[PDB]
Amino acid sequence: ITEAALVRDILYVFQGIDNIKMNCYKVENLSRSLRDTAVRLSELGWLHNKIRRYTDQRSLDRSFGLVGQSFCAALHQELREYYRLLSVLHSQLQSLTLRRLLVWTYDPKIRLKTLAALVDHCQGRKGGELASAVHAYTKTGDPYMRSLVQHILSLVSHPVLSFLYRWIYDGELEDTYHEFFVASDP
Amino acid sequence: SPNVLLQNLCCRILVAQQFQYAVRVIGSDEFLVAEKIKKELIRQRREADAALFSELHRKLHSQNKWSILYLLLSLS
Amino acid sequence: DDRVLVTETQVIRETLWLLSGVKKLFIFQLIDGKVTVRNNIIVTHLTHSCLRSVLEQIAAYGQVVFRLQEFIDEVMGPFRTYQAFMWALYKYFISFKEELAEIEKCIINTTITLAIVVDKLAPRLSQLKVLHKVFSTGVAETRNVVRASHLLNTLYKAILEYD
Amino acid sequence: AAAAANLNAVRETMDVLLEISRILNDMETLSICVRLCEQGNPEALSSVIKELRKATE
Amino acid sequence: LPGTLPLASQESAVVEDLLYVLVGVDGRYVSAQPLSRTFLVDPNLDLSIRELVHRILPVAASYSAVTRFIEEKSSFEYGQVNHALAAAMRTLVKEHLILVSQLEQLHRQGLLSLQKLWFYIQPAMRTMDILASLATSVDKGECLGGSTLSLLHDRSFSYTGDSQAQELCLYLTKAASAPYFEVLEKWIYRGIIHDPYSEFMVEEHEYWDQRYTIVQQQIPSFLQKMADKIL
Amino acid sequence: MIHELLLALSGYPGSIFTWNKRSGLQVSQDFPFLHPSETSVLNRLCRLGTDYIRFTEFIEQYTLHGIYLRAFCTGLDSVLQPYRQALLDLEQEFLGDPHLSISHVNYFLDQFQLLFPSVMVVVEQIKSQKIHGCQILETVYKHSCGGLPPVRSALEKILAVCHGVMYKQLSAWM
Repeated sequence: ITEAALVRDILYVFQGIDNIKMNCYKVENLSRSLRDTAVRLSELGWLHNKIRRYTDQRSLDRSFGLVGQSFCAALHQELREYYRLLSVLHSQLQSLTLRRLLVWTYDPKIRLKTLAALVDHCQGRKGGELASAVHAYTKTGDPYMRSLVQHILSLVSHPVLSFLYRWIYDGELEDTYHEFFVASDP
Repeated sequence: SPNVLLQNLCCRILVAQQFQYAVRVIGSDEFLVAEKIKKELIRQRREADAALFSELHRKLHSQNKWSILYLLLSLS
Repeated sequence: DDRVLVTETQVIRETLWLLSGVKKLFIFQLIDGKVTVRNNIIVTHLTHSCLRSVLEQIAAYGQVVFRLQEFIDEVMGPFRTYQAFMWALYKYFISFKEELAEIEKCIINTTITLAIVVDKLAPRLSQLKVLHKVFSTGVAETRNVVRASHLLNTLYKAILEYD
Repeated sequence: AAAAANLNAVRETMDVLLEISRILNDMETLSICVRLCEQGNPEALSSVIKELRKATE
Repeated sequence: LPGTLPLASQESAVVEDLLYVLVGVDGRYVSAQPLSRTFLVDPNLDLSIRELVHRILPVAASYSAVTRFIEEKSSFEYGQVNHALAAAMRTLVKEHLILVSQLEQLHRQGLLSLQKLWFYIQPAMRTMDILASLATSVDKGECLGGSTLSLLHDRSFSYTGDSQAQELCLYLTKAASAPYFEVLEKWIYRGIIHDPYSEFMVEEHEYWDQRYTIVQQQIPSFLQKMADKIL
Repeated sequence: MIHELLLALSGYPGSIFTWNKRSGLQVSQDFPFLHPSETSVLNRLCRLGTDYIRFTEFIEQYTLHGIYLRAFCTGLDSVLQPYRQALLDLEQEFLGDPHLSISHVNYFLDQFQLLFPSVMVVVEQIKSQKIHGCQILETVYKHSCGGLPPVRSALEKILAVCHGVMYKQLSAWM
C-alpha cells in the first residue's frame, strides 16, 4: 500500500465519497506514520458531508422561507470555491505528498469549521430569526472569521431589507410565510 | 555566453559603468519557495489568486525551476 | 464487426450536404424515401453509439428537407397555385442554402466540431420544424379545387395560431 | 518534427511563466532572465535587476 | 529493530521519525507518553544518538503545550482578549507547520542528516519556547480582560535587549489588544459600554458616584497613569 | 471520454451513459480504464443532464393547450440558453491543454447544478394539476418570490415574456 494510493483516496474523502471508508473516517497493512495523518486529513470530509447535507435537506422543503433559503444559497458560493481548489490539486496527483497536502489544506480546514458550525447554531430558525442568529457570530474578533460571516450576513439580510423597503415606502407587506416582524390581521 | 546574456539584459533594462557594476555583482527547496509565495499572497490579500498560482505551478512541472521562482518572488 | 472509422470533419461536410437536399451520400443512405444512418460509422471517440444517436436527430431533419425536395421535383421534372406555392418554398431554400454553403467556407480556410455547427443552426432547425407541420397538411390531400382551397386555408389558420 | 515539438514546449512554458509573473506583478526581459537562471546566484540576479530599475528611474 | 541495524543508516530512520513528532502525530520509535509532555525513544539505541535526539524534543513538548492552549482558550467563557491572544498565537503554529514541510521535501533527496536537523530548527526552538511560557503564565494566575494585557506588557519589557524575542512579544500584544481598544473607542468618543463579558476597566450599575466605578483588577498597567481621565 | 460526456450532458445518451425512461441518466457500471471513485461524481453530474432532457422533451412536446403554455415554453428556452453556451465553452478549454480532469468539468457547471432543481418542480406542478389558462401567471409568480438569487432572476425573465402575451391581448381589446 504505497503513499500514492492514499493520496488517490484522500482526494475523494474530501467530498464524502470513500481504503478510507466511513463518525470518523476509519482507515483500514500500512505504517502508523501514515494512518495518523490520513485520519487527520480526512477530518475535512466529515466537515464537508455535514454542510452539504444541511443545504440539501433544506433545499427540498419550501417551509424554510425567503430569509432561510438566501442563507442556504450563500452556502453554495462558499462551496464552488471548495470545488475549484480540488481541481487544481487533482491535476498534480499525476508531485504532492501528505506533508505537502497539510500546507495546502490548512486554511480550508477553518472555513470548513466555521460553516460546519454555523449551520448547527441556526437549525430551527425560519425567517428573520435566522438573520439574527448568523449575526451572533460576528462578535468574535478573529479577523479571518469576522470577515467571512460578515459577508454571509450581507446576503442573508438582503431579503429582510427587501420587506422593510417595501413596508416603509409602499405599505404593502406580502409574505405567505411569516417572516417579517409586522404581522397583519385579516 | 552568460556574460553576453547579462550585457543584453542590462541593455534591455536601460551604460558601460552599469554593465561593469552588474559584472562585479555577478562575480560576488521548490516546495519551500512555493509555500513562501503563497504566504506573500496571503499577506497581500488574493485567496483566489493563490489557488490559481498552485494550478499554474503544476502546469509548469507537466511541461532550475526553484531558481526561476525565487527571482519572481524577489520582484514581488 | 468491422467499421469504416471515418474522420471527424468529414461528418460535418456530409451533414451540410444532407441540409442541402442532395442524395446518394456515403452517410444517411435512404432506402424508401426515408433517410437512415449507416451502421459501420465510428469516430476515435463517442463509443460508436452516441454517433448513431446524434446523427439520428439530424437525419430526422433530412427527412423534412428531402421530402420537400421531392415535392419541388414533381413540379419541374397549369395549376397556378401549387406552381405558385413552390416558388415561395424554393425562394426560402436558396437563402437557407447560402448560410449552410457559407459555413463550408470556414471549414477549408478556426476550430469547428459537431456541437458548434448545431447550435449555430438553431434559428434554422427551428424554422424548419414548422414546415414539416405546415406542409403535412398540404400533402395528405382529389379535385383541383379542394386541394388548392384546403391548402391556402391551412396557412391563414396556422398564422393565427402564431400571433 | 522533434525540433518543432521542442519549440512548442518552450513557447508553452514561456506563456505559463508570464501568467505567474502577472499574478505576482516584459516578456523579452523574462526570457533573458529565464536563460540566465538556467545557466546558474538567483538572489544576486534579483539585486542587480533592482539596482538597474533604480538607475533607470 | 534498530539494534540489529547499521549505524550510519539508522540515523536516517530517526530523522524521518523525528520529522513527524515535531508536528504532533506519534512516531514509530520516538513515541509519546500520556500526560510537560514526556517522551521515550528506545532502550537499545546508540548512545551518541539519544543524547542528541533528546536535545531536539524540547521543541515537541513546547508544541504539545501550545496547540493545547489554542484548542482550549478560544471558548466563549474567556472574553475578547483570551481570544485574540489565541488567534495571533495560531498564525505562528501555521508558520511552524511549513518549516516541517521544506525539510520533508529536502529529505526525499537524502540531504537531511540528523546533524543537519539540529541546526535548522534552532529558530523554531526559540519561538516555541516563548509561546510555551505565555501559555503557562496566563493559566498560572487566571487572567482575562486587562490582567491578560498587563502580562503582555511586562513580558515584553523583560526582553528589552533580545530583539528576537521582543519583536515577537510585541506582535502578540499589538494583536491581543485590538478588541480591548475597540470598546475604549466607544467609551471615550461616546458613552456606550458594550463589554458583554465582564472585562473592561469601567462597569456600569443601576447619585452618580455609584453608577460607573473603576474596576481595579482590569487595568492594563500601561493606562495606569490615565486610569482616571478615562472614567 | 471528455467529448463523450459533453454530449451526454447535451441530450444524447450512449453506451457509457445509458438512458432509462424512469430513473434518468446514469453510468452503466464500473469501467477499468477510469478510477472506481469517479463512478459517483458522474452520477452527481447526471442529476443535471436528466433535467435538460426532461426539459427539452417537454419543450418539444408542447404538452393541455393554450397560448400561455406556448409562450411559457418559448420563454423556457431563453433561461436555458446560458446552460448550452456554457457547455460549448468546456470543449474549447479541453482543446487547449490536455491535462484537465472531470473535477474541473464538474466545477464549471456550478451555477446550473443549483438552478435546475428549483426550476424542476415548477414544471411538475403544471403537468400534474392541468394548470390551464392565465392561472400560470400566478403559479409561476408564487415561486418568483423565492430566496435563491439565481432563481429570483430566472423566473422573472419567464414572467417578463409571459406578460407579453397578456400585454398583446390586453391592448388588442382595450
